[PDB]
Formats: sequence, structure tokens, C-alpha cells
Amino acid sequence: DELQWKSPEWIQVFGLRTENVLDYFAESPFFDKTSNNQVIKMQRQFYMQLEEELMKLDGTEYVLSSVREPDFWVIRKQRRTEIIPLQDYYIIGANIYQSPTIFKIVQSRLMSTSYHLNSTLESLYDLIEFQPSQGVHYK
Amino acid sequence: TMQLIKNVQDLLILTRSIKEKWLLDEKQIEELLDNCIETFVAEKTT
Repeated sequence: DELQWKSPEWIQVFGLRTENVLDYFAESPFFDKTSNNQVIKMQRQFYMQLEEELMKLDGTEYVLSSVREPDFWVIRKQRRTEIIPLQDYYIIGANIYQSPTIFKIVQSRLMSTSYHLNSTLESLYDLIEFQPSQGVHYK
Repeated sequence: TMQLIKNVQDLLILTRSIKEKWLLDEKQIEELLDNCIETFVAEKTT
């Protein structure tokens, strides 16, 4: 969720397009060989029609949740049973985008805010001089 | 903890307030002048 995978050279041996974007999804570390696409690939060695083929097979699925060429697409990782999702990866600018939560991003927010709050609090807290008659005064 | 410390300072303020609340013949003369006046004029001069 914290990382960004890019194989900018992978565009160069092919060019970066849709079926390409699928395959380039396969090239990056974000890809899993435990998916059905790897099985289909290996079987082939030994874009709609692909989606047609995924309907026959049972397992985890990765499909195309966008086309903005030649830049952006969502690629959806979903668990098909009715189709349940899993996570959603975006493809923008020849870089694989990590699908970071919901909850985790919010966690990041809270963490940061709290941290600097603490810093300010201590730094200022050192400053005041207290006398019973004078209360708290800043010298 | 900070609130607690502030409360201690408050107790100090109270104590200080309390402390601040807590904190906030004739013949003798006629004879003596008779001499004084005499000696002072130096009128005697004899």
C-alpha cells in the first residue's frame, strides 16, 4: 500500500496500451502467479474474448475498470463467486499504483497530525514561568 | 497529566489568595520650653 512499481522500460519493448496494460500489470511485482491469468498464459504457451474465458474458469480475477488512453485505467482485482471485489489498482503514467486501503490512508492522516501536535505542545510547554501570585507568565 | 499540573497551580493560586486575604506632662513641657526658648535667644548676655 506504501509502494509504487514501475518498469518504464517495459513500455519500450512493447509500447503501453490496453492488452499491454493488462500484461504490464502482470509484469509488475503487484501481480500474483496464483491468479488465473498466469494459468491461461502458461496453457497458451504450451480482449473481450478474454473476459468471456474468465466466465468459464473459477478463481481470482483482474478486469478492466477503465480506459483513458494513453494514460489511465482502473484495473480491478475482484473475487468472483455475483461478483465480489477485492481491491482496485490504477494505471497512470507507466507506474503501477498501490491500492492503499481506505482505512490505512486515514491512519496516515491521524498519525501525522498527532505527531506534530505533540511537537508543538512540548516546545511551547517548556516556555512559561510560574509564580503563585503571578500565575503563568512568558519571559 | 498536564491538566493535573494546572490543577496544582490552581491550588497554589487559592493558597496565595488566602494569604493575601490575611495580609490585606504639662509642667514638664512648660519647664522644658522655658529653657529651650531662653537658650535659643541667648538674651541673657550678662
